[PDB]
Amino acid sequence: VDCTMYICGDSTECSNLLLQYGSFCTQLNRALTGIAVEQDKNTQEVFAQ
Amino acid sequence: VKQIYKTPPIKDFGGFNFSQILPDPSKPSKRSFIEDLLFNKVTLICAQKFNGLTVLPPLLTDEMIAQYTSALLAGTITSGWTFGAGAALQIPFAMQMAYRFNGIGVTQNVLYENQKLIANQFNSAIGKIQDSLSSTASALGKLQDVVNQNAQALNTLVKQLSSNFGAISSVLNDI
Amino acid sequence: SQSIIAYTMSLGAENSVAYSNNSIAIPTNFTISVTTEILPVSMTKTS
Amino acid sequence: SECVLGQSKRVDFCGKGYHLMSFPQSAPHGVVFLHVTYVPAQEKNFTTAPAICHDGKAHFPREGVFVSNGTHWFVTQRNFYEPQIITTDNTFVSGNCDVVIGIVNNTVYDPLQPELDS
Amino acid sequence: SECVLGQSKRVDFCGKGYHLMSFPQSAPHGVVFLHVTYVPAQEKNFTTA
Ligand SMILES: *[C@@H]1O[C@H](CO)[C@@H](O[C@@H]2O[C@H](CO)[C@@H](O)[C@H](O)[C@H]2NC(C)=O)[C@H](O)[C@H]1NC(C)=O
Ligand SMILES: *[C@@H]1O[C@H](CO)[C@@H](O)[C@H](O)[C@H]1NC(C)=O
Ligand SMILES: *[C@@H]1O[C@H](CO)[C@@H](O)[C@H](O)[C@H]1NC(C)=O
Ligand SMILES: *[C@@H]1O[C@H](CO)[C@@H](O)[C@H](O)[C@H]1NC(C)=O
Repeated sequence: VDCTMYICGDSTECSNLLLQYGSFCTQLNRALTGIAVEQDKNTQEVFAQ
Repeated sequence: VKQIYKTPPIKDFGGFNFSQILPDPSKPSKRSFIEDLLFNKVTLICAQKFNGLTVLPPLLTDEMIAQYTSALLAGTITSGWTFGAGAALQIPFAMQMAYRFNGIGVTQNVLYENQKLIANQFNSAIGKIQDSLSSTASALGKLQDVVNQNAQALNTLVKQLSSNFGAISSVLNDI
Repeated sequence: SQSIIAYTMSLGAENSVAYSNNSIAIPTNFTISVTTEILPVSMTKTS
Repeated sequence: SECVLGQSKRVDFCGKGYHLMSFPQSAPHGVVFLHVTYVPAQEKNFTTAPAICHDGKAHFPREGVFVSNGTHWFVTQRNFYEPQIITTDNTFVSGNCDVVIGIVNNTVYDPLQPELDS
Repeated sequence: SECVLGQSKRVDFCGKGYHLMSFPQSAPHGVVFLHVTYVPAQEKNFTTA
């Protein structure tokens, strides 16, 4: 999920306002990427034995 | 393990070599060569004291954990599985390996037929794992990844304070 | 006068197993021990 | 499923010691297991050898270990001291004793002579 | 509990192959297990009944 897009729909002002909040979007994106990598690793370990 | 076991001063295990896994008395730190390599391999640690963050000390110092591991190793070498299920019972390492071979379905006699071959293979495997750990940097990926994740989480938490959230400045006193 | 004392913990009692290439310890008597193991199953569920 | 409905070979799973059986009991939002475990109590020094040579052929215990009460040699269970006279039934033959290190010459009784004595 | 204090009969639990014993080792916030495993090496055809 693109945090910037979901919170702000192609809006410059909303993006500027969110930039002040901090690194919430980066943290959420990192968590989602880690979840996806964990799913891939689970599939590999369960099947590729 | 309730008790603490130590190997005898003389190491005569029928050709088996455990020097690479037992503690080294010479060095001030009583840790094995593999343990020393693992400790050296791992490298945002001392900077974690600025704004209320504190790192509570580990209850079990690395020396105590090393002592526990050494006791487990000595018990396994001198007695086998007996010390883990009651009173520790001594037994030659050759006979312990024979018991293991019987456990995995292989006949006892084979081990006594070429005990030297098994001892040499075990020593070679120990050396091979030592070399692989020395020459490979991704072996300890799990612990380094966990440490990096914790460090970056702490850094993000600290940096979140910089956000002003619409205020003139993030400093409470100034605003 | 008993009081509070701080000390470095001892990780058990040191033991020196009499190990040699031709020595074994075969037990002669046994015991039956009953040990308790507590395991939560559910929790104080609420809505 | 494991400790109660069967015997678990896992170490320190159904309590400390050699698990024999377990008994479940209820408790408020929890369960209690009374793991029964066999545990060796009394030990004793013994002199053991990997195998026994009788007539140039190595002898290995079929199920047990060789021990000695100072002078005589017997074959006993690993987890209990039940010495038995060495016999062809107790131990199985293999190769020759010139290869193994630690083997000690010993005599093994044969029932054939007393059987033919009549 | 299983690999070190005993011989594990589980498959691919204490290292791939017929497990024999393991040697624990400490590490910063972690443990390392050196699982020893018997593995067949040389095979041959055989006529069996
Ligand atoms: C080791 O055990 C053997 C078998 O019991 C002993 O041999 C016999 O022991 C009985 C004990 O009542 C004696 O009456 C016999 O005279 C023994 N036979 C022989 C040929 O000696 C043996 O004495 C034991 N040795 C030790 C040191 O305990
Ligand atoms: C085991 O190897 C070390 C070097 O790696 C050597 O010093 C030691 O002597 C070996 N063990 C025996 C019993 O010789
Ligand atoms: C074996 O003998 C040694 C010394 O002779 C003794 O310290 C040890 O306790 C004996 N074995 C057992 C299981 O007690
Ligand atoms: C068994 O025989 C087949 C065909 O004869 C051969 O391909 C195979 O390699 C043999 N087994 C082994 C372990 O080589």
